[PDB]
Amino acid sequence: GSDGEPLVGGDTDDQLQGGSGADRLDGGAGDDILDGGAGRDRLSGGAGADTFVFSAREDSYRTDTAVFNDLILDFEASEDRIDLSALGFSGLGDGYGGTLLLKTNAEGTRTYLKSFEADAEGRRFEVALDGDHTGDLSAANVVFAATGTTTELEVLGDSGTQAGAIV
Repeated sequence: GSDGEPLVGGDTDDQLQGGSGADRLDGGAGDDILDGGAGRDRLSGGAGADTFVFSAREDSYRTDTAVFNDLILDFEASEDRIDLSALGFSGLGDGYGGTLLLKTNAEGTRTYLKSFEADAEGRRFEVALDGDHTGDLSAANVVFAATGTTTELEVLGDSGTQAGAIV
């Protein structure tokens, strides 16, 4: 059941990876970069502004007889970030022919999305995020993914790269 090589240790900045199998990597406290790897694994950066690196070199999809879905733990959108430049397009739709689809569990605590999936017998890419604080991501919570500048001034009272107001 709970077996393999869990790596609990990252108190000084570096890069930590699970690789593959059953490897629960947990840094602990930092501004470190972590990667859950292939297989069916779980990751938690720790209490910090961690960088959840994902590059789907090892990750692909889950199937009916083999789930290799990544499971992100104790996510804090106020600090945690994610390297999703090559994973997850910018044009939503349904996760089909170059589209993306997101969904939330009953309480919204868990955000489940699919970056380019197929048929239920072919292969379906699906990830599992287990939130604790804010279960929402934005332009800061994710890598810039070679985006443009933000020399914008389209706010009333405050400033920021996201138009909005409170009335």
